[PDB]
Amino acid sequence: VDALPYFDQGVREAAAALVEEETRRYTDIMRNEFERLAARQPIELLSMKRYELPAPSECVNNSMAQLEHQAVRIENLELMSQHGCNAWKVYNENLVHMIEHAQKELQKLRKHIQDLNWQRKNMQLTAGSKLREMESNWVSLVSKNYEIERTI
Amino acid sequence: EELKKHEDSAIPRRLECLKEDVQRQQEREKELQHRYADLLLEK
Amino acid sequence: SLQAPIMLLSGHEGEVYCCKFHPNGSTLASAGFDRLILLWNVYGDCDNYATLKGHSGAVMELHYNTDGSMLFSASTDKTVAVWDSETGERVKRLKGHTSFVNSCYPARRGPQLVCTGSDDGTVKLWDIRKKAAIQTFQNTYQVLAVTFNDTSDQIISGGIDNDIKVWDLRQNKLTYTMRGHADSVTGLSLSSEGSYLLSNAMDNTVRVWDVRPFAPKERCVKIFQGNVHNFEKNLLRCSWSPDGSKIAAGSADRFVYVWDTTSRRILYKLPGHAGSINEVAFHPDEPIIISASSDKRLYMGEI
Amino acid sequence: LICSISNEVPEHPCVSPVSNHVYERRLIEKYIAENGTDPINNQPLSEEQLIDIKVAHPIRPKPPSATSIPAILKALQDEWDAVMLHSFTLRQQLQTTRQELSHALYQHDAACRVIARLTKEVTAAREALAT
Amino acid sequence: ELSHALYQHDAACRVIARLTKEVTAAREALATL
Repeated sequence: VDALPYFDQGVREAAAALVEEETRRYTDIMRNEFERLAARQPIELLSMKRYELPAPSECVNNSMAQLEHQAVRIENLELMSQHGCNAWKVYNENLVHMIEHAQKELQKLRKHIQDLNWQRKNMQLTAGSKLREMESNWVSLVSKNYEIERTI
Repeated sequence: EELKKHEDSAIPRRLECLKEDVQRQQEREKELQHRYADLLLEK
Repeated sequence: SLQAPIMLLSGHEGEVYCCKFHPNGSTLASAGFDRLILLWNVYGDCDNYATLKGHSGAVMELHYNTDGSMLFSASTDKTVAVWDSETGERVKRLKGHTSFVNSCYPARRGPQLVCTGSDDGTVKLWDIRKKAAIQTFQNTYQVLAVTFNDTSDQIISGGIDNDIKVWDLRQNKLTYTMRGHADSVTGLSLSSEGSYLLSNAMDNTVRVWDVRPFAPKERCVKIFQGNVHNFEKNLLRCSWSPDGSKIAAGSADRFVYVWDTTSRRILYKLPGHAGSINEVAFHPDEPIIISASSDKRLYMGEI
Repeated sequence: LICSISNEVPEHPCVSPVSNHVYERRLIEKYIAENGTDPINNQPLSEEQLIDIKVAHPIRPKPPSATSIPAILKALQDEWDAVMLHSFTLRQQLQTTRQELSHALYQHDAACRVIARLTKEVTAAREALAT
Repeated sequence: ELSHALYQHDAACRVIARLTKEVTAAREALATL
């Protein structure tokens, strides 16, 4: 389990082959039905392709539709312009308050994680020394036990 | 957070193993001297 | 750190030649030029309670037993007085030198033994039960510092010939000589393991020597620097930390040097001492340093 | 500023008092009726427990070139295209994460066996030098 | 779970790289002795 990242400063292609060799060894209603069918089939349901084309010389109705629609557009255009005319930028003001809040979080997350990493790093250097102390003492016995036997 | 916890685990146990590994090495050092020390007794 | 930031231990009327920590480390006893030895409880408020008189010289060397129950110190009048830590009574006095006793050590573990060295050039082995010298080793030059190995087989002596000498108790012969100092050796001390002996000298260098059945044969294991001796010619003594990681030695420049045991790096170099420093000692459990000096004051540095 | 369910910019945001997180009212109201608990923290939460919040209101500039015609035909078509091809592509992403999970855990356990095999190897090679 | 595993996997992978080179050092040492 234990593998020191910060301390171990000192093969990937080699170790990959040895790991490779051990792997050689080893809730909605009807809505959901038509939505999943539309995505699976890759086909969007056709809308009213009628209003744009039409033809001069049933059309008494189609004409009276157009007049009302045009009136609504003027009414909507005035309403839309009226909203756009003063609001045109109101949304932008709100969108800038919404954006800056996300990047404040980005910093708060950035600061915690950095601290954690630093902690880990510091922690390592502690033990890597202790392991260095152990190995030096290990090599001392190794030759000490020999030089004791050589003389006997 | 969890990575830090993992590192913590990693530390406690690595050293204690090497610590006990060092204790045994000291014993072989501690005895091998005595046989050398007993060379002077026979003289 | 245990209740110690720095404090201040006073009471002495003369230079404090030696001070050692209680084997327990709870309590302490110091002595010096004042022909008085002071015991101040280390913990609580650091106040002395028992004083041990009975010395017509400078309590030059002061020591403790492994248990620390019996404390023996060496005076300048050629007589060593043995005093138990509890009740403070001169319990076993041994008089065999013709001149000043410069230093003494008590063998730990093995049956009670005491070694002394003096200006008469001799080193003497005492059995506390005999009231007489057991062995005498005539050198020829004045002997300044002496210590036993942990096996109680060897006596290590530093004199004014710049050469540390090792004596065999069975052969009674000069077993070893150590070369490496350019001037008189003033203070020797063994590691708690038996492994290494620490020396101060008038050659300007602190040297560690390793004593082992199998030795490299040129045992200048390490050298440290910073420790200054001058015209005062004070005996200078050095000590090992409880775990052997730190080395402290006093100087005549009022600086408490403490190097790293493994990297030989000056860990500390504390001030607060007016006069030359004669001995530095380590608490046996906590990182507390007792510094004793010729300014008649003690400090309890905490690390 | 956003809702913590759909990824919207809410028109009537409401905050829950067990876990401080802003949801759009319709979407949080639907969750409580499905299963009466907070979606994020899985804590007990009801419709009366919610607290409506107020803000300076959100404004969208309806395009200048707009009408009933593009809004019925072109805009609404693109919205159900963008919903369809995203969730299908998102279902494709979830399927690969589970496959790439299996390649991760197998290669991990493969490495564990190498370490266990080499832990017996190394110390016995060091022991043989001691002997 | 994917992230914590992949990190800890390549972390545990470095245990082997270290272990293998020490095991190797024990062989030539004992062999030559």
